[PDB]
Amino acid sequence: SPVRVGLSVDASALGHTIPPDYTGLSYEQAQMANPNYFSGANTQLAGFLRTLGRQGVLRIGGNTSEYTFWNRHAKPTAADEHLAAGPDKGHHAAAREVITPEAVNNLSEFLDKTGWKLIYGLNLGKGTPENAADEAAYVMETIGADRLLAFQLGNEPDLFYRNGIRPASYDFAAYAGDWQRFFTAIRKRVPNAPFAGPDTAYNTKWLVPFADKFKHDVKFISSHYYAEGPPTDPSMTIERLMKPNPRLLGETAGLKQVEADTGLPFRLTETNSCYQGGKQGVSDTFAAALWAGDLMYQQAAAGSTGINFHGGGYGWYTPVAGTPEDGFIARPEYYGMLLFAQAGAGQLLGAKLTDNSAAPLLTAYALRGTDGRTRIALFNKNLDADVEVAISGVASPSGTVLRLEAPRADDTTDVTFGGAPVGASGSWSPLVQEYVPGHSGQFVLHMRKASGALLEFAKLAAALQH
Repeated sequence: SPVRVGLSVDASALGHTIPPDYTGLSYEQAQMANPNYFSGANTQLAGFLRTLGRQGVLRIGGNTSEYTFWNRHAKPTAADEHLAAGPDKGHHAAAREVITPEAVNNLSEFLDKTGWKLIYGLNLGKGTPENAADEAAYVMETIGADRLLAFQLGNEPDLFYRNGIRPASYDFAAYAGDWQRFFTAIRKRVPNAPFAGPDTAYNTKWLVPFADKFKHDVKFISSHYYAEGPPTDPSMTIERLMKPNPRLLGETAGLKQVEADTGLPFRLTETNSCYQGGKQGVSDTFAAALWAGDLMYQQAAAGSTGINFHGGGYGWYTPVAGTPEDGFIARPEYYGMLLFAQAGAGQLLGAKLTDNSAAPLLTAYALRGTDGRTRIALFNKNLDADVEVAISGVASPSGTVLRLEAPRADDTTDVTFGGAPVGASGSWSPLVQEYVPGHSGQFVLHMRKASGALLEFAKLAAALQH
């Protein structure tokens, strides 16, 4: 028998607005060594991004951003034509890579084909301020002010003290000194250069001090989140992934604090399920779709203005896997992002769950879409409990449900949304879409254990609309 829970939607309780560019992906800067990857000719990957959102943000950074060196005078053949750069595993220094001018030109084409904007890492870890200024100049010229959202000066500088990038004495004050030096050099050469930071791994104590010190220098504040790690740890499981943890609560409190105290927006610029490259049997499973879709909404409800899921290559947690030579595919996590994409932009509404102590990992989010239709995204992250959700406060003659499903929570394949897999180049259309009748604003939705659902409700009295 299902656990019977109540979901009370309150259209009068307006929450945060979900902007059109909320969604996003993050990749290693090392990928810029291969001009064929972010390229106008990479129609497959561009298609996968367009399906994730008409608007969205591509963030380039990560550990390899300290090991990539822009060279305006590179031979064009300094490029690695085959490289599909997977997430850096953070055990040792990454291989040094050159970024060539054509890689930046090709990145511009890719942004034009996808319609996405760019967050671009600069090498504060090991590069010179002069070269950062030159790199920034080329990127601004080539990408353009319209599509360049922000430069970030270093990746996860809160870990420099332990990963060899800086001495063990490095702290916020030292980083602030580094940041000012690079900022000044860049702005001299590029007076309209936009910035975000601190792009920290975890240390929320850096957020408000960064925002306070550099308030007039930045567009938004950024930090990272990984739910689990290290991947070799047997405590890091699918069941754990379905639950909140102190790191998440700290990041959530951190983003709320920086927004309240400074008025600057926050973006989660690098996130995924398990750090140091992800975990086989967790990150590459259907559970990751539930995790990712839920995280997108939870962060938005808290005030986050966007997200960037890290990935690349065939990494265990990558949303899209593949190469320009062999083709690209949607991994299970992609389907959670797809649910969000299909729901679309709009404004969150109050949605409170009750009678849910026996199904505590069920989450639900209500949205008034830009088109005026109510949507509800539900994630039944309870691995062992089916639920029956009594939904109130939605006035609509009827709703349709698209299901996010796999036959087992640990499946690495067999994932469908709306009864269909995603195909080549991000192709997707729903093939199974069940009708839910309502009365007096009330609906009853069953969900099997370890599943998700997107409900879309019809307008009132609109059967004859054009």
